[PDB]
Amino acid sequence: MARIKDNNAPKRFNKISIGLASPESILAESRGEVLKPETINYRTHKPERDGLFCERIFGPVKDYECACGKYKRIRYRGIVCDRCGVEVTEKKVRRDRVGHINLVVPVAHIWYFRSLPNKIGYLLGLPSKKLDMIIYYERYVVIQPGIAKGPEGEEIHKLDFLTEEEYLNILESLPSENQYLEENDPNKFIAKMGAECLIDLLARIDLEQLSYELRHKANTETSKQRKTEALKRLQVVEALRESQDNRENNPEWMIMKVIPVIPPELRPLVPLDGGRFATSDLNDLYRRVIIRNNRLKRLMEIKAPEVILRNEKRMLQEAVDSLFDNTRKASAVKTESNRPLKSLSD
Amino acid sequence: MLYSDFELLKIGDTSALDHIHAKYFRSILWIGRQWLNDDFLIESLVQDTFLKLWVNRDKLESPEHIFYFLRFVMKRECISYYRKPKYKFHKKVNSLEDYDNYQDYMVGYDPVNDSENLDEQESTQKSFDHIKSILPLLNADKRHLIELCLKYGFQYKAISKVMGKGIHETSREI
Amino acid sequence: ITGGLPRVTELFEARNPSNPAVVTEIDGVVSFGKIKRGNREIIIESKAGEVKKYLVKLSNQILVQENDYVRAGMALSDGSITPEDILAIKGPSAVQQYL
Amino acid sequence: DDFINENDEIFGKKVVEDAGDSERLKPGQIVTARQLRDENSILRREDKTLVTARDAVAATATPILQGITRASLQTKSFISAASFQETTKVLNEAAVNGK
Amino acid sequence: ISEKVVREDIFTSVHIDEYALEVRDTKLGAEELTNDIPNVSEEATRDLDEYGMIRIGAEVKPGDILIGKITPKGESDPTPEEKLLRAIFGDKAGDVKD
Amino acid sequence: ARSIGPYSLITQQPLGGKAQFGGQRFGEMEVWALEAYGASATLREILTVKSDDVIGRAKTYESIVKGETMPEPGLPESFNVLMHELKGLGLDIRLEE
Ligand SMILES: [Zn+2]
Repeated sequence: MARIKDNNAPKRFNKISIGLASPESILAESRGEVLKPETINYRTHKPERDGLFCERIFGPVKDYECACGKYKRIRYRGIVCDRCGVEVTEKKVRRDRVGHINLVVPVAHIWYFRSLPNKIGYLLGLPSKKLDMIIYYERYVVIQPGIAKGPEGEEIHKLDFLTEEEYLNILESLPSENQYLEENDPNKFIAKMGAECLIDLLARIDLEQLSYELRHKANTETSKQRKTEALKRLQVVEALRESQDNRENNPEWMIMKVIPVIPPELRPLVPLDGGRFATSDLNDLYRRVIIRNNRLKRLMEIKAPEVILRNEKRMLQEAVDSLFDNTRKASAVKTESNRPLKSLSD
Repeated sequence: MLYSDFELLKIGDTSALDHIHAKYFRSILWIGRQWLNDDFLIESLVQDTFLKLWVNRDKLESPEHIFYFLRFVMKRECISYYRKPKYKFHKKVNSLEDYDNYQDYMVGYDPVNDSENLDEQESTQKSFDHIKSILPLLNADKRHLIELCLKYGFQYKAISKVMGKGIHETSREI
Repeated sequence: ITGGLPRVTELFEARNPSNPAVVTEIDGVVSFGKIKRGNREIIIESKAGEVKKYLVKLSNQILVQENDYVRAGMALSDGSITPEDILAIKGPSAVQQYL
Repeated sequence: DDFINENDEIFGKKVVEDAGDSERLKPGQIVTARQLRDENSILRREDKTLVTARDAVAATATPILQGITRASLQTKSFISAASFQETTKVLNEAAVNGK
Repeated sequence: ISEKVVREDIFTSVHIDEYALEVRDTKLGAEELTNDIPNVSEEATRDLDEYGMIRIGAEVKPGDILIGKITPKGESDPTPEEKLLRAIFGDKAGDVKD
Repeated sequence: ARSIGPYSLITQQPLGGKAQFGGQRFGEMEVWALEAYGASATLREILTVKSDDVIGRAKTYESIVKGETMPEPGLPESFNVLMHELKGLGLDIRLEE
């Protein structure tokens, strides 16, 4: 017979708006959380529970049939199940339903610190090399000097880069009561490494005050290069300010706490002749991200040393970078035949 | 007093692990690359080797022993992946990027198959509706037998206790 | 024949030629200054006193001489009259027509 | 066109240097002549310090010849620019600026 | 060119094509090669032998079956309704897909 | 020759190749020629109802068979694939009226 005449006509639109995506929006649009790095079970070749192809999150595979095959045919639309929780609807919903991964540690988005100009480092004011040192877990950066002094008593300034030895030494000289102080205490000494420091710094930022300060610095500088740098940072600051008028667009959303997962029909997994399978690289990249996140969560569960956590967090950042922009990496992820994987930006 | 890294590990000081890591990381990476070809899995196994050295730090006796431990453990981890069905299955899967312009001539479907499947579903539904319409014409006991058998499902035992007839009688009536 | 497509691409992309000839922008007397890092300095003092300094590679031939008076739009050295120099000197309609 | 529109918008307006005792105007704020006159009259009626303002300064610019590639990459539509070249850069700027 | 070329077989060639079918052991069951394949008229399986393989000398018109095959279809959990429907009507929809 | 046939499961567009019973490619230069001629309608049919408007192509086949008016085209599926990739890159793309 003829196709069912879907009366849901597409909603006409005249504009497209783009902006940074908040974690709240990613969670609100998502149907679930991908918890396993599996795609299909190797013994049954069926989508795995809570995996990248999960029928609980992304939709049924068969038309008007659930996973356990108890509810069938059009009579049972909208009934998910009592047993396998898989909605009885059209399989085409596997092209529109998305998922997410809740990262245990925030990971910076590669774009906003690799596609020049360096957006995060222009907002914070740090040069790109130091920002990379922050991101790849090599130095601590102080967000609030507090009452902490230097090793010889020198005043500690905001945005100071301290190694592990320096951080431990400074934490030693701190009073015992200061470590337990609330984050709103002006005297608390806060130093962070990785993407959490960037989150805190970009949250504490004030765009209007920063723009006025940069205009003042450009108007009262005797160096042409310093003026050029000031105006270049002013460009990005004013771009963010203009973005904040149309929608809500915050700098902290450049550091991602949730990783969205695209519908499985756009990252297929097909069976070929000879009994082999062929998968999209996006499945592999999501697998790497999930594996790193799960390993980091387990390591924190057992109170691992502070070098294993650092290595795992840096590896997780690298995995997310490979997922988004593989070519921009210094050492792009490659197959055994030395062919770089294809990411979302590729 | 500048103790050697062996006694730092024995004491329970975490910076010791930083020392052994910074010293033997590349050697263990080479050891892993000798046995496997996946850098991701090799890095995972290196992290596991160092963490398990830290966990078994109460079993070392010599400064060189530490190194030996690392190497030993890391090797066996690689070896275990020769047996894991998950790893074999995931390494038996190619990448669609290996076929140039795979989106043009591969991963295809025909809507005729979907329409035929829906038509078959409609045929089955019509047959079941015919059966449901026939049901009221039957004797009341045999109608309730079928109705129960369609909402619990050919459960001769639980139906027999529900009814009063035995397993044999209930099966015969069904 | 094939030396035409790269030229069209260079012109359409507003690319400077491989030999950008320095062109004087004001009318005045030309003088030769001190040589700086292998590049001769040409100092042009205008009728009203405006002083403009240009750098010309010594390897490139110098068309103008010392104690000479030149008008705007004249090349001080051998090369191709670059489109942006034409824009700066003769105007936007002139550069459009030249292009 | 944007340059002309901005110059026309700022034409006839004034930038406040000192807000005085006015609770509605702030230093660095651009307001129209009528609004400034009304605020000054209101302050005078209240025997408060008058607001001092200076004439807005129009920006100065020169015509520039751009290559076809750069002109295509600098279009006002980010969909058009992202489908030609440097997709990551265009999408980054579009997201940061909320185009 | 003249029609004599076609008349005298001057520029006539022979081109051979090879079509290969794999029947493997899948989880749902071992796929079989047979001339009895569901929902196809008896005319379209006239030239096939016992192993569902076209005879030597047949004319391969477009759309004819060369190597007929049945793959075990996807029986889900046998819901009671399906059990009764098969019990009364029969196994008309035997578990085999073309 | 192809009227309708197999489509892709990713892009929802006709496949490519005689063996795959695919359709011909109307590339960028063909679109440029169509724009130069000024054919909005032909370009629109080529973009939406002949390639990847999943509902639109079925409705158009039915309308040609039944003689009725042509359906109103909808959003192409490749645009939705693009939007999902952009959302997977962490960009909030919003279509507004
Ligand atoms: Zn179910």
